[PDB]
This record gives sequence, C-alpha cells and structure tokens, in this order.
Amino acid sequence: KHDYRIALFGGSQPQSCRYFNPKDYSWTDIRCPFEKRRDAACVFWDNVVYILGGSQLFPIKRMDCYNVVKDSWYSKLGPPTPRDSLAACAAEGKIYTSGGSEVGNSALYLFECYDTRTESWHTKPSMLTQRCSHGMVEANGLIYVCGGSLGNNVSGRVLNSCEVYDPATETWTELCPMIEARKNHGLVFVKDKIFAVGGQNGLGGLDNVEYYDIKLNEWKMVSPMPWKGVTVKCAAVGSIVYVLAGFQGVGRLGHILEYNTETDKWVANSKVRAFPVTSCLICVVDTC
Repeated sequence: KHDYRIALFGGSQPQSCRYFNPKDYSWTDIRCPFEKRRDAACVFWDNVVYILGGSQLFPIKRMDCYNVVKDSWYSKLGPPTPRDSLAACAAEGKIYTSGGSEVGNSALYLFECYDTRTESWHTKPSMLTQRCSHGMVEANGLIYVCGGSLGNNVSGRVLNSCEVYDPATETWTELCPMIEARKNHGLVFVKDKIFAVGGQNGLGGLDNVEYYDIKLNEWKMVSPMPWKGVTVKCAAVGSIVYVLAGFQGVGRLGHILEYNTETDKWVANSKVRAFPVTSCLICVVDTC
C-alpha cells in the first residue's frame, strides 16, 4: 500500500534534490531541471510535489510540479501574490499558502489556495496575525500556523502565536501560544500532537522542542535536540521525526537527527549524513 519518502529539493546541481528513505536510510537522486529558489515553499498532494513562491532575481510567478510516480515535471501559474518565506500545506485537494513577504512589506496576512481539481486559485480569509518564516501543517482536516516573524531584524519580532483555520467554517481561531517564540522551526503532526522543532528567535537559535496538544489546547516541552542551530528541515514518518538538514549559524547539521515521539528520545545518527543544502524544501511523499 503506502510507501513513504522524505523529498528534499535544492535546485538543479547534481545530488541537490533527493529522497531520503526512512526504512533503509538511503538517499536517492531526483532529477530536477529548475534552479534553486530563494525562500519558497513546497507541499505534497496526490502524487505531486508543488514548489511555489520564493524568488531568484525577481519574485517567481510559476509553480513547478513534480509527479513522483511518473518522475516528471510540469508547471502551472503560482500563487496570485508572489512572495517569499510563505508556508504551504494541503488539505482535501486544495493547496494552501499563507503569509510571507513581498517587497515593501515585512509580513503578510494573506491566505490563498489552489484547487487541484479545477486548477484555480482562490483568496481565503486572512490570518489573524501577519507572518513570514512560520510553520503551517494540516492535522485532521484543520490547518495550523505557528510562529514566524513580522517587521525587520532591528524593530521586528519573532512570534509565539498559533492559530488554526477550519476549511469547513472558513474561520481562523487563536490558539494557545507556543512556549518559545520560533521562526524557521520544523512543524509536524504526529498522531494527536503538533511538534515545533527548533528554529530561532530574536535571542538566537533553539535546540528545544515542544508540542501542541490538540485536545487540551496547551503546548508542552519535550526533550531537546542534540544540536543547537537556527534553522531545521524536518519531517515525520510514522512515530519518528527526522531532522535531515539545518543551518547552525556558522556551519550546518552534519548527520541526521531522529526523534522517537513514543519514547521522547533523540539520537544523532552517525552513519547517515545530513543534506548539505540547508535552505532546501522538504516534504513527505507517498510513492504508491
């Protein structure tokens, strides 16, 4: 039936896009004929990885799509509002995009979705708080956003706030804020909890890790990562959270980190090197 991989996208150089296979710890090349984007987002739905937003010399208006089963690429028109440091996720055949920055605006409230059936874009109700470099994840049909930043690096701030959008009601609801303000953190749904992993805030990088208890509307700290940096590229398969790349501040994450959500134990895997493109896009794919 299901056959999961974690896909990392980092441009068109050799070995710059790869699948990680959690079952055998292997890395396998994905051919990609598109150059790296700065500060884009990716999302997986129904055999397709969508790469959207970000910039090169200018803001990119095209969405590049990788069909994982056919191993082929195609392109559609991207979000109506090109922007950097947006977040994306998928729910029930729609690709949602939130926040990010344009030229002349540190952070947006904007929320736009792409209907994969009709191949059309639609503006949806805006977030309660504008944000860039935030996480966004789908969980049980709801779309959760947390952290990110607004303003610049002098007078701006990194956020602990969390909010949830219900596509059924088209409403955003403010939730309990995270214990830590975070941007560039991992954000993954496992079972009944949403883990916020590392990242950074105004005071530096973060090794710590917390989760959102959906039932209790509370955040709780768990064990910290063995590595303290400023960005993480994270994905969960089954009960394990994998940190497959990250920027430390000076260097990069060298070997992958694995978190067992059931035992609250981290290990750094000395036999498996981390992805060397720290600004890569990451998502979980099903290859079935």
